[PDB]
Amino acid sequence: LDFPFTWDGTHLPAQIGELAPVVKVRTIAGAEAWLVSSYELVKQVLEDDRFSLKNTSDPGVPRQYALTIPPEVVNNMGNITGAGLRKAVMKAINPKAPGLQEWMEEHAAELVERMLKHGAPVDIRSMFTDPFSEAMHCQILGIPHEAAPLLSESLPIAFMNSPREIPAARLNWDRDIAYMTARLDDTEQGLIGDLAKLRGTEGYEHVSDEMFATVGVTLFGAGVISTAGFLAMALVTLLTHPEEADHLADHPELMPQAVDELLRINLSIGDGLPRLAMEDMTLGEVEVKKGELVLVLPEGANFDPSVFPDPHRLDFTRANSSAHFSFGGGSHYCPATALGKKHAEIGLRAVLAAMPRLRLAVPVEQLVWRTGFMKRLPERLPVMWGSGL
Ligand code: HEM
Repeated sequence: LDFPFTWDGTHLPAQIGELAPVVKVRTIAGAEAWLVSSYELVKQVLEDDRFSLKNTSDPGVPRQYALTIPPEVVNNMGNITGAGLRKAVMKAINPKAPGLQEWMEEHAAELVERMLKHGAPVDIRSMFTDPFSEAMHCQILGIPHEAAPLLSESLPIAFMNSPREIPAARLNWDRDIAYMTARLDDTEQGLIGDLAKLRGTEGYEHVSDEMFATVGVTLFGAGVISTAGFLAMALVTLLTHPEEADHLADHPELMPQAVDELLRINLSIGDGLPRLAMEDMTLGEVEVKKGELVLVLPEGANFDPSVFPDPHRLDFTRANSSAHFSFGGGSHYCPATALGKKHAEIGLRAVLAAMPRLRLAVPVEQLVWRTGFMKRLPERLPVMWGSGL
């Protein structure tokens, strides 16, 4: 059995309902892995640090797909440490930072006004989900918003899931590190301004300029692809459930709970969350050997009908929506869940408040699904909307 199963994000792959909780798969890099897909066993793996994320990038171990970050930088990740580093990052991704909610509300409103000026149809990825995600990451890093197009150009290659090394990935990595290194010298605000303040002070002698830049580049990359991927596929969910989208547009007070259910039902994760077994361990009816690759499948857990009865139904009032695994779990639980949810709430409210009776402008089977990539994503998402308010 080959993994992944399909790049089509219109509905849960048929294969998910056919998997045993743990099954042997062949990865894109050609290695063997244990695919874990029940809620109980996804929870088990994610909450047990003997399943190691850090060790999945060790030289020689079985791989899901090729590294896209240069191996010498990957190998130096464990040395990027400091009370002030963790502090700087936690502060930058806090959605309560003064001005940030106001900035996101204005920028979302402006992007939606440009779609309305253009008229239907528009590609809501290129006119909204992408620029709204890219600009917010420029805002929290403290760099100019004109960086968004330069840095974003790397991302369709940087998050590829390739069987082989990707030459473009190194060229783009070096170009992005150079840009972020330059910003350490001229940036006074946000994550980069904070990192510049630590550089050449006590406790930070062990952090190179390259290592400071690495924090900027990887946080920009991770944040932008997670938020732009989620928001595109949250719109795909809403555009395949038009009567629910119409209901949410009329009941904006629902938006906090709606985002939890959109996260639970979301199909943007195109791979598995990798972990390396650091000991012999039992996982349900399977015996995992030390050094074996485990692939956690969030969509398996999230559509497990023993936890989420009627899992294919989009139900904004679903009581346990917030128990999903779309932000992972355990030690590596997304640190930016507060910001990802607030960003989605603001973006989706701006779209639904201004574009009445929002509809797919093409038959759902005429969407073009990105292949060979960490996220399921439609290449374009053409939409139309009715008149008036
Ligand atoms: C809806 C938006 C987002 C989604 C769905 C999402 C999802 C995830 C998931 C599933 C993980 C776990 C990966 C694993 O266990 O292997 C993760 C980790 C992480 N996310 Fe998020 N994320 C979102 C937004 C963001 C944002 C905005 C940032 C940063 C600005 C970010 C930064 C990170 C980082 C740095 C990690 C790694 C944490 C670690 O290794 O301990 N995420 N995210």
